[PDB]
Amino acid sequence: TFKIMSEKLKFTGDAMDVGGLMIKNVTPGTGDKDVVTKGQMEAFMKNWMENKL
Amino acid sequence: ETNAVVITDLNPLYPRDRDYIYEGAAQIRLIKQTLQNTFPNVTEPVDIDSD
Repeated sequence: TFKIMSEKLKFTGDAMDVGGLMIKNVTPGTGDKDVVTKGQMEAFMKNWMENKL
Repeated sequence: ETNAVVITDLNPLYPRDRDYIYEGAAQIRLIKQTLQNTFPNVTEPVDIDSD
């Protein structure tokens, strides 16, 4: 962990990682691929295209 | 001068002034082993990025 960040040497705006942070567990904050699934549930099941639409 | 300290606990206010200081070499070993135990991985630790 320490050695890899040494070659970075540019972390000034906090993390600024070159990856995509492909891991997270829960919360409406950092968004995983479930945001798209969450969006279509809100759009179809309960907000826009409700039952009998 | 104590001996078994590996938690970066080196007492500097208990030496002596007229009796044996035949531990300064041993102090160096004690200092070195404390540093090695705390960080047993040192090749180029420029990774501080002080800002």
